[PDB]
Amino acid sequence: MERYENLFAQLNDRREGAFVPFVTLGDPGIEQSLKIIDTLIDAGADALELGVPFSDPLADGPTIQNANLRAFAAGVTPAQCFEMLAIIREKHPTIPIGLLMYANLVFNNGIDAFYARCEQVGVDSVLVADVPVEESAPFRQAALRHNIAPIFICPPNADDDLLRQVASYGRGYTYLLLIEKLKEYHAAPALQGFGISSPEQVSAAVRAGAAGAISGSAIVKIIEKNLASPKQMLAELRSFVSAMKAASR
Amino acid sequence: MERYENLFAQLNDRREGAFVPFVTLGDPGIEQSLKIIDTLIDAGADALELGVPFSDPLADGPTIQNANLRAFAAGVTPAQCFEMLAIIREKHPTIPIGLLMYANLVFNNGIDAFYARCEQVGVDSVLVADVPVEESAPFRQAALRHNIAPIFICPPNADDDLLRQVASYGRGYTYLLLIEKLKEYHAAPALQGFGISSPEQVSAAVRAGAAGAISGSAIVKIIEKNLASPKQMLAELRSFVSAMKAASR
Amino acid sequence: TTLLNPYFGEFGGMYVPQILMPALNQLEEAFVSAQKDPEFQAQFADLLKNYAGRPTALTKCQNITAGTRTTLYLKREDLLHGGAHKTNQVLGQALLAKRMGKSEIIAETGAGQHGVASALASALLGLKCRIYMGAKDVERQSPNVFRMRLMGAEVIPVHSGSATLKDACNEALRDWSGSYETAHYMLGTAAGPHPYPTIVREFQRMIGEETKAQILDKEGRLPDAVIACVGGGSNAIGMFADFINDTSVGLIGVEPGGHGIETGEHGAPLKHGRVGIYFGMKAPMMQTADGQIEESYSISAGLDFPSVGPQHAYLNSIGRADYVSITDDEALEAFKTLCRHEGIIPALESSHALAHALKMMREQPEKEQLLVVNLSGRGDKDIFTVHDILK
Amino acid sequence: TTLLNPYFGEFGGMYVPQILMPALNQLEEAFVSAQKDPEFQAQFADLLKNYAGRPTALTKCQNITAGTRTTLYLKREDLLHGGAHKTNQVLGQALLAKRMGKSEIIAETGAGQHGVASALASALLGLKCRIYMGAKDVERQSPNVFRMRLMGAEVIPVHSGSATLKDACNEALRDWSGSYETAHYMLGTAAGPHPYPTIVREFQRMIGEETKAQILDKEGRLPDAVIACVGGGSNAIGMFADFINDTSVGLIGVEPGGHGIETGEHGAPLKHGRVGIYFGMKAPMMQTADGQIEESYSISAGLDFPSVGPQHAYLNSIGRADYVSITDDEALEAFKTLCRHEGIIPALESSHALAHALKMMREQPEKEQLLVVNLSGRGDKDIFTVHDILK
Ligand SMILES: *Cc1c(COP(=O)(O)O)cnc(C)c1O
Ligand SMILES: *Cc1c(COP(=O)(O)O)cnc(C)c1O
Ligand code: NA
Ligand code: NA
Repeated sequence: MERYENLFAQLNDRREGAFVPFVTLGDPGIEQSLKIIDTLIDAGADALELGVPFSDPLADGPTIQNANLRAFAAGVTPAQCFEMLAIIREKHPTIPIGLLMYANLVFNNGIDAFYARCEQVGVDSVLVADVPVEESAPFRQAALRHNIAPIFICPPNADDDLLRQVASYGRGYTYLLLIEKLKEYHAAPALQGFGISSPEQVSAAVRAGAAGAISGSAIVKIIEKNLASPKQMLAELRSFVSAMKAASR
Repeated sequence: MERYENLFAQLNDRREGAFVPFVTLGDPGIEQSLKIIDTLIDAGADALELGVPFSDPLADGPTIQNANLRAFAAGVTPAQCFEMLAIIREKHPTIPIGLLMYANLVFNNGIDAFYARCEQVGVDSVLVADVPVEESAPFRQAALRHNIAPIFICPPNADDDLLRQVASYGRGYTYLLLIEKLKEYHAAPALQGFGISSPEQVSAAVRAGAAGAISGSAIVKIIEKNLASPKQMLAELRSFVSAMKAASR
Repeated sequence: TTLLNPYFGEFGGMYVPQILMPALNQLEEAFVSAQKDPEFQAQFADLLKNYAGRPTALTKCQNITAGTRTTLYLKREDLLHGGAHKTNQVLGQALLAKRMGKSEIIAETGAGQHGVASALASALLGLKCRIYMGAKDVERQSPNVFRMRLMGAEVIPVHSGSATLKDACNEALRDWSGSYETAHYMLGTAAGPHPYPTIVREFQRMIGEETKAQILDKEGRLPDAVIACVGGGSNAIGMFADFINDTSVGLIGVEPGGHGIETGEHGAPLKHGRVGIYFGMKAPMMQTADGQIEESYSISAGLDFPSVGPQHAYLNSIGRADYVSITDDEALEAFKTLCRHEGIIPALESSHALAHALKMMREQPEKEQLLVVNLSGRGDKDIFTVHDILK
Repeated sequence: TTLLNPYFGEFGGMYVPQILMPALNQLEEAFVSAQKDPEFQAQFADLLKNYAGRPTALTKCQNITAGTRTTLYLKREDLLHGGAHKTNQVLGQALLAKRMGKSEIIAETGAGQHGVASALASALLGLKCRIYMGAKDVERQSPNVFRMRLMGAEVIPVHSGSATLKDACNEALRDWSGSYETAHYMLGTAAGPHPYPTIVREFQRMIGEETKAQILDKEGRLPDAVIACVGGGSNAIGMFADFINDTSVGLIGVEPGGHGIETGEHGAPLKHGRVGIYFGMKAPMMQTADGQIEESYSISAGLDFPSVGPQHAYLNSIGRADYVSITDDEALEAFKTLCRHEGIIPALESSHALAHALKMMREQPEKEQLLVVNLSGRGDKDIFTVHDILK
C-alpha cells in the first residue's frame, strides 16, 4: 500500500501538518490499549506509532520503560501485539501504522518473516530503534520486499553523510530528533519527534518545514497518570490529542 | 637461712623423702588460701611451692591457668601474695618456702628488689619458670645476695652440659621433670615434679634416688573440685597430703 | 564506515541507536590512534607494572596434579591490583577516555567487580565516575558498593527490568547517548558494540602474552591448552589472543552450567543459547522463545552476562576454540580443592575454569598434558557464599 | 651457647622454660645453615616469585601529594599473595620446618592474617597446620577463621586469660614445648625469643632490598625516610633492614595511638610502655604497674601485639630509628584519603604508616622530601569496620 504517501498528499492539499502519537501496545492492558488507540484515532491522530514491549528497551526513557513494565505485567507478548495490530487495521483501513521495534524481536524468528508478518496484518512502517543505517541493509531490504517502509531516525548530531543515507534508505517518513537538506536529498517527509508535548511544538514543527510531529511519550504519560480511572484516561487522551491535532492545522 | 639444708638433713636422718605440694597464692581467695596452706602443712608437707598469679603463665597447664583465674577473680596481686608469705612464715618458722615465678613479676620493679623482698618475708627459694639457665645470671646472683636459693628445672630433654650448669647454679633443690649424674656434679637434692598425683609415684621417686617429690597440680585439682564447699576442700586436701607424705616414709 | 572490521564472522556489529554511532566511531578512531602511539603504550605499560602489579605470576600447581601426567599452571590474575583481571582493561580505557579529552566515566556492573575496577581507575586518573548497578545486585553486593563510594564513584541503582546487569547495561548506554561528549562509557567485558570487543581484547591481551613467555621459560614449549571461564569473555579472550595463531594450542572457554544445562538454570548462551541482537551486538543470547532477553544463572555472580563476546562465538564457529560448561557443584569442588592443596582461594568465576581442568586431568589421568588455567580473580569475596553451602 | 647474638643491646634474649631451649637452638642452627645454603635460597626465591608474586610494585602517588614538595611512594605488599607481607616470612619458616624434617606447624594469630598466612604456606608445602586464636578474636574474625579451615588448617580457640593474641601466644608455646620434635612453631612477628626476631627480619628483608633497588631506579637516590606501621615489628624491620647502614635514610616506625596516648587506650609500648620480660624476650610492654601484661588497643586489630620486636627497641635506643604514633582517627582519614585519591584500599594497619607520612607532608608542605610508606596490606578486610564509623 501507500498509506503514508496518501496521508501526506491529503495533508498537503490542506496545508496541514501530521500529528502522530506513540503508545505501547498492550499498555496497560490489551482491552484498554485497543480503546486507547481507537480514542487516539477518533481524536484526530493522522498516523500511529506503536511499540511492541521488549525486555531491554535500551533506547527509551522512564516513561516508555514503565509502559513496557505495565504491558509485561499484563502478559502482553509480540504475538498478542500482532493480533492487536490486525484488529486495529480491520477497524481503520487508511490510517498509517508504524511500529517502533527493537532488533531482537525483528531478528528472533527471522527478519524476512517479521516483515512478512507486518505486511499480513497491515502495518505500514517499521522503525528499529537499535539498528543504525550502517547495520540496516537486511532490515530495509526485507521491509521493501514486503511493502513496509523502513523508518530511520535523523539524530541531532547527524552530518551530511548520514543525511544522504537516511534520505536514500528511508520511506514513509523521516523520524527527526536539517529539514532543507533532507528535502534537498528527497528524503521521506520529516516528522519532528522528541519533546512534542504541547500544541505550540506541533505548530513550531510544521512552521519549521516538517510534515508533522510525533508525540513520543506525552501520550504514555497521560496513561500513566490515569491508571486508576480508565474512563478519565480516555477522556484526557481525547482532549490532548484533539488539542495537538488542531495545532497542526 | 638454710631451711632446705636443715630439712633434707633431717629427712635423711630417717631415710625419708620430701613431699612438696604446690598451690597458687590466693586461690580461690586470700582467706581460703591461707587455710589451705595451713592445712597442707598440718597434713605433713615438708616444704611448699607457691605460685604468684600472673596474667600470662605460658609455662603452665589448664589446672594452673584456672587457678590464676580464680585468684585474679579474687583480686589477688603480687603485693597481697607477699603479705600472705609474711603471715605464713610467721606461723611456721622452719618449713622451706619456694616461689614459682614468672620473669616479669621478678624484673618489674627491679630484680634485686624482688629478691630483697623475698628475704624480708622469709622466702627460701625462687624458681623463675621462663628463665633458662642461659639467662639466669642476674637472677641467681640477686638470689644469692639475698640468701635465696635459685631453683632450676632439669628437663627430660636435658644433656650433660645442662646437668653441669644446673648443678653449679642451683641451690636448695633441683626441680626434676639423671639422678646419678646430678649427685655426681654435687647438685642440690633433686625433687621429682610432673605427674606426682598418687602415693606410689612418691615412693617411686624416693626409690629412684630423688630426695622427694613435688605435686605440681594435684593439690590445685582438689581445690578446683571443691570450690562449692570450703570445708570439704580442706578435708580432702588433708587426706591427700597425708597419704602422699606417708608414702615418702 | 569504520577503520576496523566490526564483525567476527556473522557475530558482532554496532546495533545501537543512530545517536550513539558517532561516539563509537570517535572511540574506534581514538583506539586505533592510541595503539600506534608509543607514548600511550608506555604510559599504559607503566600503570600496569607500577600500579596494578604486572607481570602476574604463572604458578605451577604440583600438589593438585600428583599421581597424574597433567602439569598444571595458573596464570595469577588474582594477584592483580583489585583482585581480578578487570583492572587491566579499565586502566587502558581510562587512558583512552583522557586521550579523547573526556573527564567523566560511565560504567556498568553486576557482581560489582567491574564497578570497583572502574572506580579505582577513575580515582587514579582524576576521572569523575558514575556506576550503574541493578538494584537486585546493589542489595547483594554491599561490600563492593561501599568500595566504589570509598573510591569516590557515584553508585546509581537500577530498578528497571530485572534490576540486574543487563538492566544496568541499558541504563549506561542511555546515559552515554547524551553525554559522550565529555563522558566515556567504560564497558566491562569483551562484548557490546564495536569497537568494545576489540578494545577489551587488546587491553587484556597481555594475559596471554605473559603466559606464553612464562610457559616457554619454564617448560620450553607452549601449553597443550589454556582454559578460562567465560562470563562475558574478557579474561578468556585476554588469555586466548596471543595463542590464536598457535594452532597446536587448544583454547577452552568455560561457561557456567549453573544447576545444570538440562534444568535451564544456567548461563551458557554460547553453547546453549540462541543468536540474537542485543546490547549493540549480534551474539548468542539467553532469551525466551519470543525474543525477550533472560538472565544467566550461576553460583558465581560474575558470570552473569546473559550473552557472550562475539569473538568467542566466532572462534567456536570455525572450531578454533572449544566451549564447555561447569556446574555450581563442580565449581564449588574446584574452589575447595585449590584452597586445600595449593593455599590459593580462587574466585568462584575462575573455579569454573579450574574445575574443567581438573576434569581433563581426572578423566584421563595417564594423558600427558600441559595446561594453563587463567585464574581470573581471588575468591575472598566468595568466602560467605561457599560458607553457607558447606557442612 | 648460641651461634648468633640473641640480643639487640639490652633487648631480646631467650626467656623460655628450659624445656624449650633445645627447640630454639635447633631452630637457630637450621636457620644459619639455610642462610648459607644456595639451594634453600633458590627454593625460597622461587616461591616468593612464582607463588607469592614478588617483586611487589613501588607505586608513586602523585595525586595525594599535589601542591607539596613531598614525593611519596608506596611499597605494595598489599599486592602480595594473601594480601599482606605476612606471606613472605611464613613461606621461609615453612621451608625451615621442612629442612628440619618437621611435618607439622603451630601458629598464633590475633586479627587472623597470620593464621591465614600460616595456613596457606602449610597447604602449599604439605604441612599439617594447627592455629591458636583467642576466643575473643575467633568471634570477631569469622572470615579469616573460615579461610584457615578452607585451607585445611585446624583452628583452636583460646579462652584462657584475655582470650586474645597474647593468650594465643602462650598456648602456642605450651603446645610446642612438647611437640617440637615433629612440629615447628611459626611465630608471626619479629618478636619472641631468639632466633625469631632475627629469622623474621631476614625473611622479610626483601621488602627493603626491593624498595632500595626500585627507588634508585626511579629516582636515582635513596629515600629521605621509609615509614612503616609497627604492630609486632615484622613489616617495619622488613622495610628497614637493608637501609640500616644507609645513615642518610630515616627509619620511622608508627605504633597505634588508639583513642590517644593520654587516654591510655593505645598500643604503643615502644614509646609509651615499660620494659618487661614476656613472650620469651626482654622488650617494651603494655603492662600494669604491678607487672601484669595488658592488651594493646587500636582500631586496627592487626596492631594488637602488646609488645614490640627487640630490634626496634634497640634501634630506638641508639637513635637510628624514630617511633611515633597515629590515632584511630588519623588512620581512618589516611585510609579514606588513599581510597579516594589513588584508588588503593589500604589495611587499617598500613593506614597508620600512611597517616604519619601525610602528616610529614601537610605540616611542612614546602619541605622537599622523598618518602616511602610500606603498604603492608590491603584493606578489603576493613571495609566493614570503616563503614560503621562513617556518616
Ligand atoms: C568479572 C569476572 C569474570 C567474568 O567476566 P569476563 O569478561 O568473562 O572475564 C571472570 N572472573 C573474574 C574474577 C571476574 O571478576
Ligand atoms: C599483621 C599485620 C601488621 C602488624 O604486624 P607486624 O609484625 O608489626 O608487621 C601490619 N600490617 C598488616 C597488613 C598486617 O597484616
Ligand atoms: Na555469558
Ligand atoms: Na606492639
